[PDB]
Amino acid sequence: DTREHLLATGEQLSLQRGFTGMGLSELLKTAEVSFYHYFRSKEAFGVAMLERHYAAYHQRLTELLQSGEGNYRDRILAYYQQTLNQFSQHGTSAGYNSDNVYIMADKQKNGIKANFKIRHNVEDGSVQLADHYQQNTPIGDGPVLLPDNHYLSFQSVLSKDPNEKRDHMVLLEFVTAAGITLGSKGEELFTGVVPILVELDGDVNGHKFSVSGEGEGDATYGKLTLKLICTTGKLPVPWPTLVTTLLKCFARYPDHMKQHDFFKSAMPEGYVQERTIFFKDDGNYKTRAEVKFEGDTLVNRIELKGIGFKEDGNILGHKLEYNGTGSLTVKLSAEVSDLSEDMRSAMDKGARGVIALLSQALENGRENHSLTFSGEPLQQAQVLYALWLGANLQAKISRSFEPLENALAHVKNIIATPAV
Repeated sequence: DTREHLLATGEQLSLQRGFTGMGLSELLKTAEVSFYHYFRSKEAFGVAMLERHYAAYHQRLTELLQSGEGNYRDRILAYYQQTLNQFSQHGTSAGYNSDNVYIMADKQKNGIKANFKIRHNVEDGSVQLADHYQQNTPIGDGPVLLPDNHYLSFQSVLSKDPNEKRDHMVLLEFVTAAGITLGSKGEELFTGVVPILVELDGDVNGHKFSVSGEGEGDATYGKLTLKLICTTGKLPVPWPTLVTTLLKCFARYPDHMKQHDFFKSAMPEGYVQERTIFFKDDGNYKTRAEVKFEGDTLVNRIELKGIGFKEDGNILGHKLEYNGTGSLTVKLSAEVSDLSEDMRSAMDKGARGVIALLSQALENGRENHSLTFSGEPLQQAQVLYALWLGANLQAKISRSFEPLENALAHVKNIIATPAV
């Protein structure tokens, strides 16, 4: 559909450029399409793009708050929870959901396999797809837990050390297993905070490079903190393309799922993690990593080979955004100022449809004893919206999980489970 394609394109463009900065020629270029054929003006296009965006988000909020997992309180917490991820985002869902990687047993190999799509943002507004095909196999001979089908929820943010001169990446991940409704000796090595060492030897199209990182992971909270330095000069590829290559052992497996943690069970001997990553319309990475304990440190030692890249493509030409975009509602909330009145009204109605959804959830949860809170639904809905808006925004400025963690902790406190 031509009209949908333009609106979809213009949303991504605004997600990155903003609306007032999105030019019409740049929109038809990236969309490969004219224009007044389908829209009266850029202003009318913007109203339509806004109404389309909020219609999809109201529907996403509706099925979460009225039909999601758990009770009304759990759904309200998830309304915050699904916004922590700032990596691999696109389209109507960008800034609204974590990235779920489906884990599956590979009994033939006594390990696990996965396949998933990573989406990088090209600075021109198009999206670089990266198809991951992954196999993991124990290094040791000891028995390993072979899991039933589940997934790992990945939430990541990339930042920079302001004192670091070298080409480098700061990477923070929150990773949680889920998908099963109702351990091992290796599990015991992860009860506390564990030093990490990462080493990558890379060769992409003949450009060699070495990446060396150090950090710590906290599996009880599914937390991973790394700072990775390119030790041979400029990284000849965009840092976002190495994120998945540069520790699923640090995932938080909830109590009822401990029998399905293959990654901790293979420890301390460890496991081999192999991938092919197919970059659409470009080349591919093949990676081989040993993840294992060396003394008290968890080591991820990696070799990487890339063949078939375009020297002027998105990867070798460094055309990839380093940061996530976040959501459009926050990106454009930021933009009211120069907007037309018809589009000022469009955000107003979009933000109010969200608040109304939060209010119904608070009211319904009261009535069915999912939750108690001091205040009334509509006013409390507005406080929750504002907190959600400020926290996401401040999570983007600081490139950190802290604001949403603190905000979510606040929400658990004020939207309480009723006394027994």
